[PDB]
Amino acid sequence: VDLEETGRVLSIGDGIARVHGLRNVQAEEMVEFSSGLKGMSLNLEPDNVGVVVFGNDKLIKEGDIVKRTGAIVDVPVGEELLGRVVDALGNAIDGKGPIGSKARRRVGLKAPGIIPRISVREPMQTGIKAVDSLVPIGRGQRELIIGDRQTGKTSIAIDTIINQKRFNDGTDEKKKLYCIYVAIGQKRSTVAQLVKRLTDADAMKYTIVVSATASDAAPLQYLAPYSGCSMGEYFRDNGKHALIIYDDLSKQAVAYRQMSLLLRRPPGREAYPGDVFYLHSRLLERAAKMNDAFGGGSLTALPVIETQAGDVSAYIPTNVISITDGQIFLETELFYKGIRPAINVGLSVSRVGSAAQTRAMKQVAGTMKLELAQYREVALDAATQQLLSRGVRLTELLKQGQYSPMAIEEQVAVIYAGVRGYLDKLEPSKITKFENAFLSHVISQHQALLGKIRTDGKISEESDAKLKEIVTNFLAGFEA
Amino acid sequence: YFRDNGKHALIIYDDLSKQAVAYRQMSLLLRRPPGREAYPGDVFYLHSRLLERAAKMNDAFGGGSLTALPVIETQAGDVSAYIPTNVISITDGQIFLETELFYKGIRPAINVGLSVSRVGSAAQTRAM
Amino acid sequence: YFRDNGKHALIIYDDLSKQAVAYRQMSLLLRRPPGREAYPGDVFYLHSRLLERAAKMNDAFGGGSLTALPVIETQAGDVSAYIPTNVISITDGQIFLETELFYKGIRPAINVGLSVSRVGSAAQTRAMKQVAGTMKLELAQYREVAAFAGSDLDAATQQLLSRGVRLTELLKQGQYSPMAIEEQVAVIYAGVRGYLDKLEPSKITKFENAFLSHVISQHQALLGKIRTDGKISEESDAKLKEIVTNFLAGFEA
Amino acid sequence: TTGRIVAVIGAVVDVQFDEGLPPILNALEVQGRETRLVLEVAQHLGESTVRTIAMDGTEGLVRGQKVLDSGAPIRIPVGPETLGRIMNVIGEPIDERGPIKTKQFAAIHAEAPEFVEMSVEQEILVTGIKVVDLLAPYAKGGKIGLFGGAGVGKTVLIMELINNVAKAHGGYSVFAGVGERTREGNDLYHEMIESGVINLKDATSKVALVYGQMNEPPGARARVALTGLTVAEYFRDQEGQDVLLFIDNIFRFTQAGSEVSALLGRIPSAVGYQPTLATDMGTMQERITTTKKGSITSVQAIYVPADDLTDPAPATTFAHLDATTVLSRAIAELGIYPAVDPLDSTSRIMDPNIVGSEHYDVARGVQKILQDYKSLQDILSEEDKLTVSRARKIQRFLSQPFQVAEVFTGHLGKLVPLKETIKGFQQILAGEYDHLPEQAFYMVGPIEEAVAKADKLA
Amino acid sequence: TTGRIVAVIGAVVDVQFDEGLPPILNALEVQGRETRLVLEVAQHLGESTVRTIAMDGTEGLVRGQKVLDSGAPIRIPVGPETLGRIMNVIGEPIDERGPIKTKQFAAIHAEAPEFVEMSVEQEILVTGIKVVDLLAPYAKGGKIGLFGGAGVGKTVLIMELINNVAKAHGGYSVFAGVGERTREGNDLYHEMIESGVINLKDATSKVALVYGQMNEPPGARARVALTGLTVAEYFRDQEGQDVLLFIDNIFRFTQAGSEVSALLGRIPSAVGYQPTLATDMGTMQERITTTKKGSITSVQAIYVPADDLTDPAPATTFAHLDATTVLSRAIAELGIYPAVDPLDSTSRIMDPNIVGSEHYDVARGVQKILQDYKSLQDIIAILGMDELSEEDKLTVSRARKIQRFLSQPFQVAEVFTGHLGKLVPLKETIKGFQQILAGEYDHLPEQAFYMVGPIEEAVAKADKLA
Amino acid sequence: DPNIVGSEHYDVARGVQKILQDYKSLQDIIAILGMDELSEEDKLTVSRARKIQRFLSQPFQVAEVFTGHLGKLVPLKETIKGFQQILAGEYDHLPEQAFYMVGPIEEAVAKADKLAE
Amino acid sequence: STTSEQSARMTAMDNASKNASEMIDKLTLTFNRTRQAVITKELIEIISGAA
Ligand SMILES: Nc1ncnc2c1ncn2[C@@H]1O[C@H](COP(=O)(O)OP(=O)(O)O)[C@@H](O)[C@H]1O
Ligand SMILES: Nc1ncnc2c1ncn2[C@@H]1O[C@H](COP(=O)(O)OP(=O)(O)O)[C@@H](O)[C@H]1O
Ligand SMILES: Nc1ncnc2c1ncn2[C@@H]1O[C@H](COP(=O)(O)OP(=O)(O)O)[C@@H](O)[C@H]1O
Ligand SMILES: [Mg+2]
Ligand SMILES: [Mg+2]
Repeated sequence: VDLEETGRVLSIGDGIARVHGLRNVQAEEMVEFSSGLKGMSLNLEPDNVGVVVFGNDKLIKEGDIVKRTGAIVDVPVGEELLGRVVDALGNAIDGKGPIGSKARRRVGLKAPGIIPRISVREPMQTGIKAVDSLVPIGRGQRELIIGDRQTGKTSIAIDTIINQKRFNDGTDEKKKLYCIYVAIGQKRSTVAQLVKRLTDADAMKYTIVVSATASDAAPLQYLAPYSGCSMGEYFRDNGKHALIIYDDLSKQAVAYRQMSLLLRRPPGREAYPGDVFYLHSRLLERAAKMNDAFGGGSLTALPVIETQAGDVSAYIPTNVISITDGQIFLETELFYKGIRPAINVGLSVSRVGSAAQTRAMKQVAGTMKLELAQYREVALDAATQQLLSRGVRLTELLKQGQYSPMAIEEQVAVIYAGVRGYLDKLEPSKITKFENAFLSHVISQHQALLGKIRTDGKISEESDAKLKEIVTNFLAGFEA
Repeated sequence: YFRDNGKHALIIYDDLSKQAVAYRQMSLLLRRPPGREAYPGDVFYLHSRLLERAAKMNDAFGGGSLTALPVIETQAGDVSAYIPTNVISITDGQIFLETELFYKGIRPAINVGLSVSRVGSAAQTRAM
Repeated sequence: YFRDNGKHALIIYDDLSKQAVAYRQMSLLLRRPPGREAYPGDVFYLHSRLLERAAKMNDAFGGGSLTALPVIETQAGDVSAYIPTNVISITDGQIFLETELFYKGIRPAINVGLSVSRVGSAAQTRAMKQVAGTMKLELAQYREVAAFAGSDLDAATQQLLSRGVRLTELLKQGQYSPMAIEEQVAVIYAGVRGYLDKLEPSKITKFENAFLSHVISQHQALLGKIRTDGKISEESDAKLKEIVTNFLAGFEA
Repeated sequence: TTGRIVAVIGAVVDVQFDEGLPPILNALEVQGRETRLVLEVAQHLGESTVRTIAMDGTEGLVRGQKVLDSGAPIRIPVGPETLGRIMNVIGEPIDERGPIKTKQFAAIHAEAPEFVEMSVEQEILVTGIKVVDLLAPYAKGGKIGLFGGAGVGKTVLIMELINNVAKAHGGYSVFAGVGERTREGNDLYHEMIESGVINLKDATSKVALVYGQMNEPPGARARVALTGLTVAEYFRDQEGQDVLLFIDNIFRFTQAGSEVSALLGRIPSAVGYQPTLATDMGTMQERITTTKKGSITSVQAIYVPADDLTDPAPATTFAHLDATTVLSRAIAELGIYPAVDPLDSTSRIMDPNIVGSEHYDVARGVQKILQDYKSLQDILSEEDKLTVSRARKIQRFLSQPFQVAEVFTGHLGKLVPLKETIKGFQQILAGEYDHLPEQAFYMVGPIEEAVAKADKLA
Repeated sequence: TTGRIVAVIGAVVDVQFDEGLPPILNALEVQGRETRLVLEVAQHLGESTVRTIAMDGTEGLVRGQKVLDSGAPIRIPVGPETLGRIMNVIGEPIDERGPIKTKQFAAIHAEAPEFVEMSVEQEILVTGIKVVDLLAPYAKGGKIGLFGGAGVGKTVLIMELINNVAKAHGGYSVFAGVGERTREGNDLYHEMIESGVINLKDATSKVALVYGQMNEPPGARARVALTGLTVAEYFRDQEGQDVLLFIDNIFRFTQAGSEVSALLGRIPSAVGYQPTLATDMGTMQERITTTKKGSITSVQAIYVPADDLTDPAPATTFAHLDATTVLSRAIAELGIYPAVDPLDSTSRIMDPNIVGSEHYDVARGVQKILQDYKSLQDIIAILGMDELSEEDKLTVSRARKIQRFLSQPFQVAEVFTGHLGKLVPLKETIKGFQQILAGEYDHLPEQAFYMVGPIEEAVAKADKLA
Repeated sequence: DPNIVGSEHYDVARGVQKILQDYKSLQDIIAILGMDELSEEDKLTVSRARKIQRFLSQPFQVAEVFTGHLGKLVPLKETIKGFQQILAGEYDHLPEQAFYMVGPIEEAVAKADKLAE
Repeated sequence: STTSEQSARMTAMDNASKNASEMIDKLTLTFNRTRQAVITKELIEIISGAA
């Protein structure tokens, strides 16, 4: 009876529902279907309203009543979401009950401009040797994880979330980092296994999981990164620090490409819409570092792009690379050879993250970076053979197992040994064995020095000569 | 007719490529939704209906048979083209011909390696 | 106007690529359905009706002419594209230019193998026909052996490579110095008659500059006779031979 | 209520309704036809008219012909009575053995189990086959991509898997024939009778067949995989079983989904495939999973078009696979059966936390020696003579006589337990059987049979 | 006078007027919005209904909401009191420093200078960069373009060119951020405050900033290039003083144009682009030019979709340029920075009559040996360098040394390298390459030429390796 | 077909096609390794194939401006015989350019004398 | 010398046959990308021409 605050479905099939009425409805406003489903007002037309349905459109029939919610598409935000698994709409899907959320934030809020921002300076520790040394990430930065399937992309993200427990338990509020993992297009099983891994490692308590799986409708998968970002933006504007991971943005584009082609919009490269770059750019721009006048919070972004056959010149990869502040590039060839993580140090870059790296790590990684750079042009007289000798040895140090992200001071110890030429006389194949035996030695014997470097964030004359006696004496002991 | 009345018949479609071209003309002009190579989404359904009708009946149904030898014309050996793709997967086997073999002197120009018949052996005589 | 009033005119369309782009915009926004590369169905007829208007009239109509030089820009050498394939089939010939040759020192960057002219020697002066007549096949014999060669080649096939390399060096030319036809024949003469076969390829360009300026300042009567007579005279052939052989040995030292 | 046909274009049928409209995915029964023609509701076009995909040929249809709404999606027979029988997509028997006298029915369009219903535990599905259990093990509620050409042993492997799973664990299997040749559908049916997995004279059949032949409209071939999925869902949800679902072939499932999309006028995505490519796959694949009641584990035959792995059809599929069983022709020509490539075949559940802490190291050692053997096949040194011999004595122990393979070879088939499989390959690596010849390991069950064969021909 | 919204989709908004219809390009003001929402009229649809394109987000708009005609097109602040300030598409200040009180305003749409207004002056602009000065030098008052794919160094190059030229150019400069990174705008702003070229305390500011980045809807990104352009236009004409215009990135203009074209009911061109691609670019680019009245030295960063230089967006741009700098991914991945392709970078002043006979010959010598080296690349990869002749091995060694001597440490990349920034004069750049071509440093190792300033440092680097 | 044009005609046509197709595979070798690598049997077929290539070519009577010299018509019986002679190796002593742009096989013999002096 | 020359050539051409095979593999991946690209481009030109 009231075609102003209410409406009725005219037609449904081609992804979007045509709705009669709803005269007072806003653009990008959430609507409410009879069956219980929600949707978004996309097309405001003289005679109808085009509605993007967040769910299975089998539940919508012609003649079904549609109601206004009165609000631009928003999601619940706040610290109540920590420890919970939600869908794209922020609805709890872990059976643990309703989320006592107070505040709500629009999913399509425009990214902060020039003035509210400041240069990144606070480190975002992953616990990975290769990342925290050669490709250092800062808080508020965007760092792309790119590579083929099964190269280790998700593994980087998970070990990073697990690493934060060492901060989130300590009595220093500024150094804490609240994590958010967005699952786009993944199997429901992979996510169910992922929540258990975080639960058992006690990382879930500071993690929010937003899940739009392979069986969920494309609109839900389209929305999922924007809902997760809004949840991370709560911390950003309230003096706290949040890490967001989009796993993966490649499948979001496939989900959006479906929507666009059903909307009969003109396709381009790989049948993608012309605004597909804009689909990612508006999302990743929202990840920022805020100045003191805005609380000093930050949102760090780790988007994931699955390449085909190692091609980085493809349409979607080229978009996100031109959005993020550098890339962590993984290669299938490196993984097969034993290089795990399969990070290509030569092609991996961290643009603004170099400023956000501890003084101690800069004292060892800088000279490791140069020696690896020297190693790459040759890979034989005593001059080049030494560079080849140093190269393969430092490469073995970059090899790391899963589910044991290392502390910064422990990482700075193992790179110290390699850089200062303590591995030179040892054969390359047994470097890992040395690394484990050396590390277990310094944690058992020298907690006084590991606690010394971490607090100072620096290796001074006091600690340099102190660490010289430790490695030299151990190396004489190490005889296998 | 022969297949159902106990007799054995052999049919040669020369060629199915042009039949698909005739059906594409009909479909496009009726404004049916065009797909890859302008062909409609039922062009597979077109060939599969015809070729599936070739069978060997059991003795309870007379024991008759219909053998089909359809012909596809490839362009520069492109077996990945839409019409060649459909018919290859439908058929039981392929007899491949190449221009290089023909002019080398190997005519009939059959690639033994590329040509296949996954039934094959069950047909051959003991002497063969 | 010139064509129909007993005069000869030359037109240059630079370029018909950007004209097609403009016409496509019009046709698309008039709601005419797009075809290959979004172009309308009549994009060929656009250029055909234009270039057909270039003609050589008979004497009853004035004997005037209109010569057309359309320009087409390709993308990454893709001569298969919709627009370029149309204009190639229209015209009486094409001059193919490539970046590879341009940066190899071959300037102008004319790919001789791909470039043709259907009118042919009927569009040449009797002098130029004598020297260029052999060049076509002689360079075709060269390009065959070029992608055929350091496994060591026999005396005959190494000779074909030498001749071709030296003629290619003569086809090099700077900008804004268009040459008269008598000066062209003279420099082609020296190469085509083998007078440069045993000269180091790096100094052919240097040779041409000094050789031509010597013939320009000291042998105007030779060039003037080739210009006016329109062919290589038996006396002119003897004189050209006299200059090139003696200049050769001086330059070689 | 009753509807009337208003449009017929190929396999697309438009039906108008006077009072109430059938929701999307509902099955419509066409009246006044000799054979049952079902229409699946796809779109609500407006003006009380719905758009449908036909499950059979549309010839002879008139505008205004009566159509009955079933009030539900296609409902097929489920239960133990389905075992040994062949059904089409709509649930009719096509084996001419009478009606499938079932106790229950179930709709083919069911949603994937909820996030809370998911089992977090990762378990190993024991197949009994040695090549698989050690190097590329099958996971409970997982997807396995069966690679291999024609004539390498895919059907023999399938028939053995049905045999082995129901033998040791008691779990029944379901075969889905998606767009298969009628001739090879006939040949497969009888080969299963010969193998024993289908019996016609008692109720001991271990497989329920679901066929959707090539000569059928895209709709039928598209939903046929969902039908078999529903057959398999009964045993898991109602009776709590670890069930097998065989999908042959997964590309043809994708192929038929593209054709449906193209028939409905939907603009095609890259390489001509449907825009709903990933969601057609997702809503199907996510039903294959471990729940609280049990699990559905699927073996899916793979075709790679133009030998291109980056093609959207296989590329979308690969993201769902947990394991791969790669069959090789070169290994088949060497006489090794099953013709499994011991290096190509991979599995995600090769982790010391999922499988036993004794499982991982053994399989890595087997992988190491086989890679070293192939790398050194170019060329006599001391260290090689021992490793070359051992690796060849592992390849032969990877082979296994199948119970299904009694019509080919006279040898008796074997089911080798996981614990006996692990200890066997561990003993060859350590150097326990360096005093035995190579042919002692060719075609044997457990490693106690490798000892016994060396005694007989001595 | 008053209008009503009848249709909304994305940036495309339809308005109906009862009496008096607004002409195309007119700015419209939406009523009921907390912040200013400008609709720019693009098409007259008929039946007293106009098709408009917004300059900000259209979320929260209702059918029946009121719209007012401003009477004119979008007008922005122009003049000396814009220097040191940041503004958006519609000329609104976004630096939180208050209102931009200018005496003059100007519409963002203007017709391009006529043929009689064109100047033919061609004079070399020494950048201090080796690849640029040697092979494809830039011109004063000329149009410069920087081509490149994702991450090859377009932004890093334009920022070094700001540092090398803007100091030695006693005039005003304009930067237009188009559809790029917002944090880059933050870095540029505060760096300029740090150095002193932008002053908040004083009116000594020399650079005006205009920003519409990749967080803005297509309407804003499509027009923001004109806003920064109009600021640059004023300084050229109504003063006579020379202007530098830096744009990063101009592709975003054409890309945003593609986004709206899909909603304006157009039939798409090739690659899904807008049918008006070349003419949209044409009327925009021809405003960026030097006249007889004043001089504009424009540098434009130009994105390349999927590294394809044949893409309609970068391909159409070539004809609007006087000097091109094409960056390559393969050259970047070899470790060469700047990743300039020596065989795809051109300049209209690369001519013996303009730059000198010695400059030209060396430039063409460098290019000849690099094309000769590129031809052998296949046989080198199959067999090896050792299977080449003595003639070929000599060119290969020299060409590989020339490749590396083309690379250069940048002052902006003082952290990315840790090395010192190098600025090399033209005469020393010519001399350097000339000596390698004549065979004077054949004995020296390759890595000695990698990342150095002048030729003297290549010798001094080789001494340490002895 | 042998039963149409004659068995003599047909076999020469296939013989000419066979040696030219075999030469194409030999062209793949001399592109990389060169002429020095070929067997004595190989360079015998190459020289014959290259002579057959040129003998297939003839000056047209409408193409006076392109080839320089006048065009000529060749009878069928002389065409079969000409190629037949080259395939047998009767003109392995004659130079390569003697077969280029000539009429019947008799003109190729006369041109061979004209290349000497 | 000739026994040394031949066995060293055996390895030299073995390494060259490895380098050429790696080169084919990289081009085959390019071919497959280009093949997919052409199919989509033809398909868009038909859809657009219909709409
Ligand atoms: N550093 C590592 N060491 C050992 N195994 C690893 C490592 N990183 C990843 N893996 C393994 O590789 C497989 C694929 O990793 P994953 O993170 O899923 O890659 P992607 O995200 O690209 O699919 C997983 O099964 C994981 O166990
Ligand atoms: N496990 C096995 N043991 C022995 N022979 C086998 C085995 N698997 C396959 N074969 C042989 O391979 C042939 C084809 O097997 P089949 O399973 O029908 O392959 P496909 O299904 O690919 O045609 C059979 O004739 C059989 O002799
Ligand atoms: N001249 C250079 N010197 C050192 N590094 C460079 C240079 N140019 C580019 N890079 C590297 O490439 C990355 C991306 O450069 P950028 O200019 O942002 O690319 P684009 O703007 O083309 O996306 C930088 O973070 C830097 O590490
Ligand atoms: Mg992953
Ligand atoms: Mg940039």
